[PDB]
Amino acid sequence: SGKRKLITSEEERDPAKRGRKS
Amino acid sequence: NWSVEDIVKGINSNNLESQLQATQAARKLLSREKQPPIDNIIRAGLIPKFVSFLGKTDCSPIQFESAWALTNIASGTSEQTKAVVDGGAIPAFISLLASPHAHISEQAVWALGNIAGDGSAFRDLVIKHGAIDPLLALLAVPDLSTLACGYLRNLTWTLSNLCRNKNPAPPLDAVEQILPTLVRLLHHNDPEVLADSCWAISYLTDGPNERIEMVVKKGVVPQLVKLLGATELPIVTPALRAIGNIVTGTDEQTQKVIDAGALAVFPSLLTNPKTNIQKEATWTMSNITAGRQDQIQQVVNHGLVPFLVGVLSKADFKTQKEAAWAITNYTSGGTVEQIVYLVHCGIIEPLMNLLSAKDTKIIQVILDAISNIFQAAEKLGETEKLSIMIEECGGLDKIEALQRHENESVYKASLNLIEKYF
Repeated sequence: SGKRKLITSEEERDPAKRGRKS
Repeated sequence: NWSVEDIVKGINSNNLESQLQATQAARKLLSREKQPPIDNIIRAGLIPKFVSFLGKTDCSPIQFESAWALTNIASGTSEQTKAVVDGGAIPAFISLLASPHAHISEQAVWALGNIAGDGSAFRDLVIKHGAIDPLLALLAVPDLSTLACGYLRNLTWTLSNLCRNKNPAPPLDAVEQILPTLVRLLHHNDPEVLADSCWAISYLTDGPNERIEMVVKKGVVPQLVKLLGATELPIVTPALRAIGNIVTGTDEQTQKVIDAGALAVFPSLLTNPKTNIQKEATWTMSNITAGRQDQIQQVVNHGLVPFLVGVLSKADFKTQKEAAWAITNYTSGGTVEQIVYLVHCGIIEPLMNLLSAKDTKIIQVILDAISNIFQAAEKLGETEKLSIMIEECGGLDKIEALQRHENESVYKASLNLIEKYF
């Protein structure tokens, strides 16, 4: 009952998308 | 680069070679670093034309150029990704996964990764259009080392986006279908493949304990523990996140992490120069000390209680909050002998110092730990010795002052402590 699952916010997460630059 | 109006003129010419030159020009404009004009390209109505070019099997250059142009539109905001999906791109990209040209199949992998990366709805829509079977087919080789590095990295990243996001989490059957390939990627020797495979496993283990179970039964925990010791921070970070997610589950799932030797890495993790590693390592420790008494005993045996005293004493404040939770869980579940040991290691002074924090939650956590330690001292008849310890390192003044504190639970618990033991 003491387990605490992950909490994240938007600013800490890094983008899921990637553009191709070259 | 060309202007958008000239690109439009070329794409609308109905001359395939003029269209190819214009599409290449659009690709180059969309590839520039500073503010590529995605919205201007969308507003010109070019997405349907680019999607139609994905089908031109006889002109593989325009398939590639359009795939790259659409990849970069779909790498933008959700509205920009939606424009690509609304143009019909999902089935067209899945069809290109079968291309005999590796650079075109790679670009289709990349575009689908951006679409699925937008969120759960487009992730699940890519899955419904049947992307998983042809994606996994690209990796159906006896030794991943025969594939080109950049190709393998893009496939791993796209698969990690099919594992990503919640509300809802990915369909269970899709996870089951992906996991054997993901476990192969988790054993590959390329640092970027390892990092993104570790991130994928971390997403799959962030959720209900049944989701943790599906991953742990594939036998990945030893490999995650190996990666926890890597020198590359981009690998350690997701390996630690995945291990941390796993120990939020059942006591048996937590035991797999301990059995694989994870605790031996924590002297290093709990003193790592990267704040976020210390933070998530202390969070991980706090869920292990929420475990069984025999699991707390392994924390003790590995020498990690001094390291917890250390992070409680000095660390970034977010790490100190995780340390306070680790102590409250330890003292809630531990034996009297384990709690005596915690005090002998020096927990009282740094615990009392944190009562000065202007953070209501950590105060409540610390007051809970203090109450738990007093309950151990009652069974030994040594509550007086503990009261003295708390007063000599300045704790009585802080608890006494927390009686006049605003929050309900704070002044209640602090009144109780003084009335009973001071």
